[PDB]
Amino acid sequence: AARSIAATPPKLIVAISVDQFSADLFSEYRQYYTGGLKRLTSEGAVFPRGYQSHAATETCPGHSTILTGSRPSRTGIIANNWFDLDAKREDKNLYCAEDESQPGSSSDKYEASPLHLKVPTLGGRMKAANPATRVVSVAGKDRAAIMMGGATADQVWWLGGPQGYVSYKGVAPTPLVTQVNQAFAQRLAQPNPGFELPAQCVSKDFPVQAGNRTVGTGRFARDAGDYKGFRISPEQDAMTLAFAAAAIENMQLGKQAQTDIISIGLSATDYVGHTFGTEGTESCIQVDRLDTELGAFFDKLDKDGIDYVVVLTADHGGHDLPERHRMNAMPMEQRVDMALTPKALNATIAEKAGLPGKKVIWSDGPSGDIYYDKGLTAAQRARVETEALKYLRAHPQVQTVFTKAEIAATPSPSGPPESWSLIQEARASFYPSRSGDLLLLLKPRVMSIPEQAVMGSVATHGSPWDTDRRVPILFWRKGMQHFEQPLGVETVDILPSLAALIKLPVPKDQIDGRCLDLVAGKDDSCAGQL
Ligand SMILES: [Ca+2]
Ligand SMILES: [Zn+2]
Ligand SMILES: [Zn+2]
Repeated sequence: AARSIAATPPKLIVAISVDQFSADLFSEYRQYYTGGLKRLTSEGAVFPRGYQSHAATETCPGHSTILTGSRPSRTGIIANNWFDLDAKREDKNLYCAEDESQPGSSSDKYEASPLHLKVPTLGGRMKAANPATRVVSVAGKDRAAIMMGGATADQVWWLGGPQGYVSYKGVAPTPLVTQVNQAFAQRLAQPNPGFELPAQCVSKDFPVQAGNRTVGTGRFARDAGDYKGFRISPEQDAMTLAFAAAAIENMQLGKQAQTDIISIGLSATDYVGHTFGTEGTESCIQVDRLDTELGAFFDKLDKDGIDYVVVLTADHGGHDLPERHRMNAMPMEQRVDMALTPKALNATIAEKAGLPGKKVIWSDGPSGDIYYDKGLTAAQRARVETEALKYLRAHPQVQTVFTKAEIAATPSPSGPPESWSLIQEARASFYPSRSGDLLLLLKPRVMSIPEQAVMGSVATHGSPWDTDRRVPILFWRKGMQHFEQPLGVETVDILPSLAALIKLPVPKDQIDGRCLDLVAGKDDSCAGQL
């Protein structure tokens, strides 16, 4: 039966982040969905040009926007890792989702924590308005689960390894979690024969060499006990969705008086895209499995009779590896110069600044935030800035370099995210106590993974360009009226759009997003405070 998505408050909010599910990838395969993604695109409110609008198009900044209504400039989550050169501990690199105050910690051996997140999540705001609210977050990555759930979440679980799903220190598995992990262990202990190709994947079945690796033809065959293989496959998304459905039923989410919320971070698409690039059989199979498993998941919830509303989006977009782009009509695609990577860049800048052999800058990839060493004198700091700017601006693969002061002086951006300037994008993931002294941006179609004889990941996101910012945002509730809205919107718009449905006020001055009307035609779901 036809029924407005705003007719009454939904009893359950289901928020799904598909890691690296770019609008490019989503759109390419849109015509082949038959399951859960067909349900959302054919019946839902469809924003195919959503934006993780900031420059720092990584997993942690992206997840911090989805259920906070807040850009990274406000969440404080400006990268997966940032330096705190004043940190007490020896490792000045901080992980986005750790508590570095813990003794004996490092960015390699950390204690998971939402402490770095400066704002509440939607579940936190629902819980402040009504303590009976349950707030649940499950993902294949701790940072996804943590940043979507927020500090007051009831249950936060993520895939921790071959042991299965785990939570914060001190949190023992419930009977449900042990059952889930027993099921997980049994699946892992069985070989997976892999997947024959869906029709749409047959055309993608050709090998591409990158350094010592060959990609393009994988079908997720894997040995028993091969956890790496399990992690980089549709298998972990199936597990995470099963875990979510069981949690929903076991906790009776959506079946009480108040509205509950569960966030789900489906990580496989990202591992797959990193390891193989995005246009081969591996991503193609993964996206088709995603559609199927989402369909099974929505069918279970429907069978349970739950009145739920869904939002599905991504934490960032993605970009294919250069070697395949060059085969497919993009011959200018290329990998970043090894000279721009951290060790080589620091050695170059230190030398030009008259300080050869010294540590003068800190960085953790060939783009993004660069920090001056705190042990520089003011004069030395000034030479280092001058030489860094001079050298990077003259490099043929560099688009531009912003100083901290230039970004700071930029007003928080407004207006259509699809036509922002680069510095507006930078401003949207600028947070003074955590951001670098310089922000390095590479030219379009330069992949920030240099060519090497021995390589790992062949492709990544993290650039300020459209492939990496643009993501779908899909909303759905049984019986609603579908519409398509192709103009740009931001993932920070998601929180106020859901809050309106449950009549939760959200002070406009505490968030960056705006309410999106999810009611096609005359009536307006946002009518009210938002
Ligand atoms: Ca309307
Ligand atoms: Zn991600
Ligand atoms: Zn990634």
